[PDB]
Amino acid sequence: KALDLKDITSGRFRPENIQGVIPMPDGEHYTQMSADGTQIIKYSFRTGEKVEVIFDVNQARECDFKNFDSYQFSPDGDKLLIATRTTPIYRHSYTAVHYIYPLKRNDKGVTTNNIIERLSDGGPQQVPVFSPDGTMIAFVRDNNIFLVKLLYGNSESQVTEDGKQNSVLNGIPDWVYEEEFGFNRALEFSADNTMIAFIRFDESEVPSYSFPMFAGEAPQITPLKDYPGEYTYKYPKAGYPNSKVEVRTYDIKSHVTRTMKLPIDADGYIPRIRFTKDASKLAVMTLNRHQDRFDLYFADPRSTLCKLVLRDESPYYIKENVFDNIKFYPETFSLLSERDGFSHLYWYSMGGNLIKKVTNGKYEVKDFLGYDEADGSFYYTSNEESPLRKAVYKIDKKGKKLKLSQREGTNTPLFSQSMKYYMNKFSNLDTPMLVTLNDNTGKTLKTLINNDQLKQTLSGYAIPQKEFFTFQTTDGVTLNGWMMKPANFSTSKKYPVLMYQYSGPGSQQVLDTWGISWETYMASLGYIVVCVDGRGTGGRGEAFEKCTYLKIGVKEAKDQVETALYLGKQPYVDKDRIGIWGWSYGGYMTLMSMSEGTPVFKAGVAVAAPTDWRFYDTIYTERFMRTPKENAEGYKESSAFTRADKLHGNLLLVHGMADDNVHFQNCAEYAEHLVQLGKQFDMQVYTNRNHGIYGGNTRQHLYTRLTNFFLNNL
Amino acid sequence: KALDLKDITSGRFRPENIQGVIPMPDGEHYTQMSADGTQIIKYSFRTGEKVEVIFDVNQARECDFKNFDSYQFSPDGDKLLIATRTTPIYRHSYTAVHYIYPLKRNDKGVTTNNIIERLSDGGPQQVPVFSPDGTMIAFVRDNNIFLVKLLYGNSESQVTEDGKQNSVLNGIPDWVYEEEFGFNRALEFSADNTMIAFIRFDESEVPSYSFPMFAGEAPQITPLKDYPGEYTYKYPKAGYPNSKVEVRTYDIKSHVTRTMKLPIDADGYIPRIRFTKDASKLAVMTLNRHQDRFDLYFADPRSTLCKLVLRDESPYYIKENVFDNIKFYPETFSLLSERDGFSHLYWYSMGGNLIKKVTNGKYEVKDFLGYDEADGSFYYTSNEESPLRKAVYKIDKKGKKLKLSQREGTNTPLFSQSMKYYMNKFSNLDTPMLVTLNDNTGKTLKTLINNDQLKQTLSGYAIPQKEFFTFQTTDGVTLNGWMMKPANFSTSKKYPVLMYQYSGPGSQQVLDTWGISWETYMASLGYIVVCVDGRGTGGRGEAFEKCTYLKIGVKEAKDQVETALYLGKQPYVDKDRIGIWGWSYGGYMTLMSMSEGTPVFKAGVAVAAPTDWRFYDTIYTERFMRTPKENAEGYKESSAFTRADKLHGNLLLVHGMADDNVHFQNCAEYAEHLVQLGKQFDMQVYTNRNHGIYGGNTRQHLYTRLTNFFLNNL
Ligand SMILES: COc1cc2c(cc1OC)[C@@H](Cc1ccc(Oc3cc(C[C@@H]4c5cc(OC)c(OC)cc5CCN4C)ccc3OC)cc1)N(C)CC2
Ligand SMILES: COc1cc2c(cc1OC)[C@@H](Cc1ccc(Oc3cc(C[C@@H]4c5cc(OC)c(OC)cc5CCN4C)ccc3OC)cc1)N(C)CC2
Repeated sequence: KALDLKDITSGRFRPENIQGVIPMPDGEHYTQMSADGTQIIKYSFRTGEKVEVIFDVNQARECDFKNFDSYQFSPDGDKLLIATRTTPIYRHSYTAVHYIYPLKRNDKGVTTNNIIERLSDGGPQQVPVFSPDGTMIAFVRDNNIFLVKLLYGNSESQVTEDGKQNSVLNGIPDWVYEEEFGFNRALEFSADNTMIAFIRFDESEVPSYSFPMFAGEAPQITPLKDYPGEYTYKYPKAGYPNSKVEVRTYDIKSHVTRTMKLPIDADGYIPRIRFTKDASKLAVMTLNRHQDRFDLYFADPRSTLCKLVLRDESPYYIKENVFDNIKFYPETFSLLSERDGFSHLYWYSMGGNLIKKVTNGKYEVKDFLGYDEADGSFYYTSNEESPLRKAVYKIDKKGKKLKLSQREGTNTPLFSQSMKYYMNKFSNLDTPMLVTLNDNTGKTLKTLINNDQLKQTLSGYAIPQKEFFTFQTTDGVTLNGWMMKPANFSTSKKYPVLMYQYSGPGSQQVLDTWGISWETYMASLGYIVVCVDGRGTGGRGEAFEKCTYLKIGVKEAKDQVETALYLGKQPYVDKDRIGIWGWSYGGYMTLMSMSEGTPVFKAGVAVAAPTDWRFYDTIYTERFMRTPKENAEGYKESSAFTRADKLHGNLLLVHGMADDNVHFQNCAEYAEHLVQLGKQFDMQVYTNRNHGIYGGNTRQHLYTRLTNFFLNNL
Repeated sequence: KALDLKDITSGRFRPENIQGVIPMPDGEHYTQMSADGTQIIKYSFRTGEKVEVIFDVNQARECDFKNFDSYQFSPDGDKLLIATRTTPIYRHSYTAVHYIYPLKRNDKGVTTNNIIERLSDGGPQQVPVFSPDGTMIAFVRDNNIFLVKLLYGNSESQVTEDGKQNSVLNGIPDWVYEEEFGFNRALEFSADNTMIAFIRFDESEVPSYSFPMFAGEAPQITPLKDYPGEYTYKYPKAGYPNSKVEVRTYDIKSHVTRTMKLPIDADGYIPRIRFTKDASKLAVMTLNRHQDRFDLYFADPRSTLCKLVLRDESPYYIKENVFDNIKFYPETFSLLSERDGFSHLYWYSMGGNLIKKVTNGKYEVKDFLGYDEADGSFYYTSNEESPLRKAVYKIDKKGKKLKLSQREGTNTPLFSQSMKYYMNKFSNLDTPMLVTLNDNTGKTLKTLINNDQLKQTLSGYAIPQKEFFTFQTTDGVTLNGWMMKPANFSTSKKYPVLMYQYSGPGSQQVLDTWGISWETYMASLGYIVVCVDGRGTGGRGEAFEKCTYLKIGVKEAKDQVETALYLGKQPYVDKDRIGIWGWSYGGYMTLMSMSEGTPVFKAGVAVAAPTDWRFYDTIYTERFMRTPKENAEGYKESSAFTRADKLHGNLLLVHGMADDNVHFQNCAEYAEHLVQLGKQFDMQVYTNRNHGIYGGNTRQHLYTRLTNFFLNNL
């Protein structure tokens, strides 16, 4: 009956789901890895049937490993690139040891008895990518680009020789690009398999940041058992210099390198490079440093000449979302733009002239899934039904629209190569996970996972239920939230409240989807738990989110206080016992709200909080606030330091000391400012821990601390 | 009527005392620094009379400063060396700008209108030392020795060339020597003013250690306002290499440098050098790495030859207190030795023959004050009366012993240049501070200070009273301690208990001397506060102190546990409500006691605490434990890590992150192990703070947190 935190932090209630699902190039099958990690099995999109195991560790020849982590197909589906020994660097980048496995069928009718081959004789590799004809793979190692010709007995050549750690990176983004522009690779083949193009990052003039490493446990870093070590990398703080970037091309046949004559600002960005279906046109997406002039260029890989193709200006800032929704077809490309105050899908010609605006209306397109070149149709995801919901929609050449999703809540799709079939994951507040196959009309072909077992297990526990709600601020805005009530609820009783939030620009934590979390536990202990996404939050247009431009956190704090006051109006809430917490931007938000000047909170917890935006990185910070030189007062009014003396309530700072995102510096400096103000607070710092704050019993330790802190300060 | 914590932390109740009393060469007078530090004034030992003002900032000529911090008289009495702009480095080293003030009476007959002179036209100087005749001064700057000839224009010469930071130190100890042998100088003139001797420390192959520095506040480290920086220094953890040391002599007339041919162990120590009354005998004191063999060598500054004069072997270790109690007379020198199980005074010929053991008994001689060569009288200090007490004693040429100290308590003496008079600073639990002037025989000639108006101020508040007691552990050992009860105590009521302790090898906290501390405030808040010195502590002989050898902490934790059980038996104590606290070893002893096994402590605070001796430095740690390799089992049995699973009570860890003595690494690693064990606990980390944890509001902040933790955990 009773909910145990250990089961939660353990992931005991984690819904079953298929992992490692990769669409085959055929358009009719998908593959998934086995639970063991010993096999890649090919299943069918139309029926869900298993077809055969295409790869097996205990069946290959020359296969030394016995587990692999991930894999991709060659464009035509006869080779596999299988990744082993995957080792994280940052959130998106990793090294791995890759093997090429051919899928030819042998004299017994199977594909599983073939000879594995190594991608490279040297050390582990990064971001390997097939050429369009499947005959070549480029990867990056030690900040240099290497090319393997598979038609030449995997002949390896070195395409770049300038890379150095903390100086020059070839093909892979630096730290801040990788995190805030969302990518791990800037390395492309041309349509005709004759050129390679890549971004080159001179980061040598970027500041260096370092933090201590100890031995710690889980993992224990044994060489540091007596004397500590450190981590050193380039990380540009707000207003400081970013990497100098250039786009270069390598003529495979002639071994020649060229530098595209790209007329961008000295301090500009080059978030992506993507080769088009034109082998003589390479798309280069550029931003100005204000990040509000998206300039898409087409560059000629030989002439080095670049022609401006499109510009999307915003009165605020372009968002990273947009770049990867730009898919290139033989005659056209796609684009996601908020130019009309909402995220919508524009269809453009390869000459730069608009063709069609495919969507419109007061709602947000979230993803562009693809364009079916057979029936003229567009497939995308959207929140048209509710901001809290996501569904899958089709629009045909004639402009008729059809909602493919069959249930209401959150729908996440994965289409086949041909776009004939797709695999849907559905969830909502009551449905943990419904995985199905579906056709292009959305008709259900088969239910793959339905999670009977989890529900039955849950049916024996007293789980508090979330219900959405809405309320109106004092100046007239309607905000969405959810409330979880303890299981013997009674509006004659008076309850404490824990508010959770994130509140970061463009984010949403109030969604019609399913989770049991630490907040579920708190409610099972007798706490009303609320969450309200306020101003600056996503899903409701550019206006709702970008009201915070140049002065962030202020309006978010005012709406968190608004939520506290609305709840204090309810007869069943005890206004002297509201607490607030959050993580990342949310920890910042706990700070801002608790020191907003209106003394409505009794306790709060700030986990890995930025405290003054001059400590955080260029791309994210500047997108919203500009440089400190240009926006001094905004920095002043957006800083937790400025309003610290008005802090009211008891605080718990929680930070990991090996946080390479929000630096521990934030916590150190803010804590010292609170010590000089004379404010009493509490601390919990975790050794060798990152932004995630995980490792062994770390998370159970952490959530037990939060539970104790709020039980004691109420 | 109510004691305030701000008055404790701001030193409102500090007893009045005298500064800078330096006996003059006359044998009849002393000099002291004026209250405001603008005047150096002469006084008579016999009458207490102000005789004249030697120096006055307001009267001196061409004097740019308005304040000074210290002064050193010339051996002849001709000149004064004034120290201004005193800037600490570590705990005993510092740089200051020094001035030579001539002391010649004018036409008016006064010595207060002469032109002050700079010692060096260059930069700040360290440990400046006079030559016996007073015509020369040696000092250190930038790790190099400099000589100034006063007879010849105050001319400066450079004795040494190879000083490099973090590599070669000349005349000054490296970090660990300064801290654990307790000295700041290794730089001396021969008796005939012809030679300089010094220790040359080569610390190049000593491990570097480093920790982050932020901007902080009070002081704010301004260049670190965006990017942190670091502090780096040499620091060998236990069993790592120490400095390569060697003695050197510089010929003042011929500029020749020689190195003494000294048969010391490759891993041995030279804790001190000292010139004797014979100009051709330099005494070098040497230890082995086990610090259990003390070897006194006499060395020829010109032949480089070295003759072993003395060998003192201890079964445990030699204590530091011997080194500075070796005083050289024309035919004899002094020595303190624990050979007899107690610290006693031995009188040796300058040929190495023992002449006599001057003291005997079951008591310890703490300091050797001197020898009156006129009447063959010895003067020293001792706890003969009680381990809690300290008194001045005389022993004449026939062996008659006479306690000089009139009152019982703690008596601290300062003698005249002739041993014919001495100033006495007396205190005990009921007496804040008596400063008197006394004679050879011990009579009180005058009472300079009685600290009456402090007794006045205090009467107005309810100050809890300390009182001593003893108790017997379950194995017959009797322990000394004090108990402080709240000014409204009733045997009818049950009270909660706060135990303070330090417990480090050789130390005493239960002493008959006066203080108002944080513990006094807790007592005024309703706590019975107890301090108990347990096994391992000083005052009672080598057997009782050094029973902990090779396995530290275990028996000290046992006796704190016994203290808790004994208090729990008392009819007026709530045994479910007892707490423990400490700083340094004291914090380590908080740790060890709270995880001893017998779960008696409800709460506890550990400030700046060590947690595994493999983290701590070479000299201190190896003195009691030897190296981690030789004593692995002892290191494992003494680790706070090894017993961490048995930790009981709520614990607060408090550390300064810039702690250069107990590295914050101790805190990080111990906290991590407690996380992986699932032990909840609290943290308070102080930014940019060292072992003493101070600056701006810091202390007022720290002690408030400690108050609340104990109020909240009872
Ligand atoms: C919803 O809040 C967040 C939203 C957003 C962000 C971070 C957030 O909060 C850290 C960041 C992106 C970002 C995401 C994760 C990040 O570092 C980690 C954080 C956690 C904490 C783990 C978690 C994990 C996530 O996925 C990896 C996540 O995705 C948005 C959110 C959260 C939060 C809760 N949970 C406690 C675990 C592992 C991590 O790296 C291995 C560092 C940065 N951008 C601003 C995008 C929107
Ligand atoms: C009984 O305790 C101690 C004894 C002993 C030690 C340290 C102790 O306790 C930190 C160390 C010597 C030592 C002394 C001080 C040190 O760092 C500082 C600590 C404090 C804290 C200030 C304090 C100050 C002292 O003198 C300076 C002191 O001497 C007995 C004890 C204490 C206590 C706390 N009080 C709150 C203030 C300033 C400091 O450096 C400028 C670092 C090391 N050696 C092993 C000798 C015996």
